[PDB]
Amino acid sequence: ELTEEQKQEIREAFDLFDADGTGTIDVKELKVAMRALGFEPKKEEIKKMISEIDKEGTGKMNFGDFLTVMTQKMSEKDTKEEILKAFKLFDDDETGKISFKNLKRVAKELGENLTDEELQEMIDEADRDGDGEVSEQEFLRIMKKTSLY
Amino acid sequence: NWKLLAKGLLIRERLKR
Ligand SMILES: [Ca+2]
Ligand SMILES: [Ca+2]
Repeated sequence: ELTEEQKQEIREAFDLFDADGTGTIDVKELKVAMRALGFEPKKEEIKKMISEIDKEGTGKMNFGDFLTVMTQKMSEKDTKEEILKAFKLFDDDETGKISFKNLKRVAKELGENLTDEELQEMIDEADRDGDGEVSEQEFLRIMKKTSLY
Repeated sequence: NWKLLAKGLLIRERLKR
């Protein structure tokens, strides 16, 4: 699962930044390159990625390396969306946080039989900022670090 | 855990509609 019109889009995107056809683009056009592709990367993520990508500080990247990073980023974006889609199914009162109330309702609808003590344990374990409920970032973080997706 | 419950809700929803 990669595809063809999508492999060919990535190529187009790559060539925008390689008008002279030297076969590389400057690692610095990454963010603009990702945006042309529909992504919305953030500073930290770009800092992090330019650093994974240009491990030998050439300042340059080829098409295979670009293709990788973009396939990888498309898979992550799909995962995020799916995690976000589940976020919304726990937060059915749409308060934008997942509560103890939401979580208990979800366990029941799915036929679990946890105690409030276990239910609370699952909040605390997810609640990093200590506001007593679970944000999207917390929920993303919590999926990021479990069994498989 | 979080993931079973999330996965549960996702299946429950990809099935209904
Ligand atoms: Ca809520
Ligand atoms: Ca929290």
